Amino acid sequence: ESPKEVLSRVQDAGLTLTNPNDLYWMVDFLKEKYYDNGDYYYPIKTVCDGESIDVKFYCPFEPSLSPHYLELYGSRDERASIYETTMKKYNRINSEKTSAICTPYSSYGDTQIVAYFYSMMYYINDQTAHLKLPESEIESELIDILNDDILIYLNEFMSIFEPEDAQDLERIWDFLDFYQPYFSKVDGKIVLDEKYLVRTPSQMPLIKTICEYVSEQFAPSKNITQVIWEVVRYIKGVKDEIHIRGDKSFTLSLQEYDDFRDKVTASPMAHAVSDLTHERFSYEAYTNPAFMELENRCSEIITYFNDVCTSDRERLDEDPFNSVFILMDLDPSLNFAKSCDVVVEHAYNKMQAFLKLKEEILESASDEEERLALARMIKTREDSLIGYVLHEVCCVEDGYARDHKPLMKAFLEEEITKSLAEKVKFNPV
Ligand SMILES: CC(C)=CCC/C(C)=C/CSP(=O)(O)OP(=O)(O)O
Ligand SMILES: [Mg+2]
Ligand SMILES: [Mg+2]
Repeated sequence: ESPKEVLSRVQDAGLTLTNPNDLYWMVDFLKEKYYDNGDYYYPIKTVCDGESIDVKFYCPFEPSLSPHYLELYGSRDERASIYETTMKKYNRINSEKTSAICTPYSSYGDTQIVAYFYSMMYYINDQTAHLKLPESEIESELIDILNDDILIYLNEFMSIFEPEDAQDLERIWDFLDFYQPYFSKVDGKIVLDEKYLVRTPSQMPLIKTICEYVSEQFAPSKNITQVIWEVVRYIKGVKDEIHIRGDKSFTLSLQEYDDFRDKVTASPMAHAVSDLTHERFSYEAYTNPAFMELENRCSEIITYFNDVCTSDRERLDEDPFNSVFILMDLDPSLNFAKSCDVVVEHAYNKMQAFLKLKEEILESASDEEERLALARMIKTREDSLIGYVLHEVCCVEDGYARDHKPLMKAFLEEEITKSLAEKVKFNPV
């Protein structure tokens, strides 16, 4: 479309998330107004407990949106038929938007697989959220189902895993930890004792779709061990969350919250698959302690940004898993607005720590092939970081985000109207 057409639409109808074209113009506006002017502080305008939350997320990476977003959005009803879900829930998760904006330069199928991984986290997360309820309302049978489901999901990933190197089989086996007694090494594979295949989990079609894609696209030619490793890390992290939420006593320090979020943020699973889509790839990076720390900084930054944006909804849930609330519980002088400011500052320091690790990792590369592989893998994580910021910035239509931001709808409609008008005015120059 031409700037004049979209300007006419925006003046009449405003911005939406149901017309997928609008998101291309929103992302283009954000790059021209912020990144292109050397301003890497993106605005977040929301509320928490009636307090105005007006902050900026620092992220110095180039904004972009996948060219496949149009087709992904156009096929969302068929995608959603895979899931056990209402459309209301599917629309708020909006994995078409998440993947298109965090994975902007991949093929259609390599973008969709990231959508699937993020949706898996969201659906498992909302099943775990039953434990947020007061103890009076918790149903032990739903918790039994949840615990059984994640073991069966875990085995489905185990079932596509047949590493070429025996040390890689041992890497995963030793990493199973408290799940290890349920499995055995057969065939050169890890297999769940069939005694425990006692149900079909509600999202088994999703998990089978993921496993089939990784099996058919990457397992023939690539070492997929890190994908398996990150899924094991995630599933164990969910079990850790079940334990903490089931205990109804939340005593995590901020450092322990960080260590926990390192496991459950799910972006490391998306990165592991995206790493496999590039010829520049170093499997040895995943056991480099500095690279492992870089991945942890990335998960924590996304966590802290998410903590600010979801604070009001989680406050009403009485959910303690939020750095904003951890800081308030430690420091009685903080209200929600002041706590959000401290979290944003922590996210800035983590971003600087991420950039310091990046320079160290690239300097340590042994040869050109390894340097180019590491630079590509770090770029993939940077894509996720700016993508997540713009994801939260662009929550402009109620029902199509986890946390709708009516002040951002108003702010972006006002600012993009002026930017499009300036485009039309100077046309064709
Ligand atoms: C969508 C992407 C790319 C990453 C964000 C992942 C993330 C931080 C999710 C929050 S998990 P949690 O805080 O337990 O969930 P809610 O209470 O916010 O529903
Ligand atoms: Mg949250
Ligand atoms: Mg949380």
